Amino acid sequence: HMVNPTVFFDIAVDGEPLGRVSFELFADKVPKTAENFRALSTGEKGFGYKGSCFHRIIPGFMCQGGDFTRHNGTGGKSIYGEKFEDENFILKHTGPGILSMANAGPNTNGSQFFICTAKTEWLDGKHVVFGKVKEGMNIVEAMERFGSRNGKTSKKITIADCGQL
Ligand SMILES: CC(C)[C@@H]1NC(=O)C(C)(C)/C=C/c2ccc3ccc(nc3c2)[C@@H](C)OC(=O)[C@@H]2CCCN(N2)C(=O)[C@H](C)NC1=O
Repeated sequence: HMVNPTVFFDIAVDGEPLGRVSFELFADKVPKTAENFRALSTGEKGFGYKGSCFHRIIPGFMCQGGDFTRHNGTGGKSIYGEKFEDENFILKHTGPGILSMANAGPNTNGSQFFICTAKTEWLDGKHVVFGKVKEGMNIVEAMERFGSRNGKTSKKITIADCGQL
């Protein structure tokens, strides 16, 4: 029987450790999308999230990260190539803690993702939901205090380490 994978991020604020966020990846519903995020979290293909930052944090909305090639929301790449398709839209943006793919149009998933800090139901059917925060929502809430209305962060919020549990 297959078990959904768990990954973790160790978060830092201007280099100072803050805490750990862990995620369940819904490989039972979106295996291709879950596998991309899993592999980028372990770095096992030779690239991935370690060291990257959350470039946009809007309190009461979401935290966005995963751009390890341009560091500002314009880049990133998947383990399948620069982009891959929307796998399905079975899962919805139901509340805080949902983990979903960022994109720039249909079938443009890369490595960027966001963590909801509110219900974002208007994104249902256009961003692929593929996981949820398991432990550490308190750490996501602490990250949120470094965001702003326009999303610029007041301190640099990084993934100091990440991997699979
Ligand atoms: C994946 C990456 C390559 C894409 N980048 C772009 O398309 C380019 C590079 C053109 C920048 C877009 C951009 C910039 C600032 C900004 C500022 C504020 C907003 N949206 C913003 C969107 C605000 C309304 O919505 C968000 O914050 C949403 C939330 C869900 C994740 N999410 N953001 C995306 O998936 C956006 C839609 N896509 C990208 O970030």
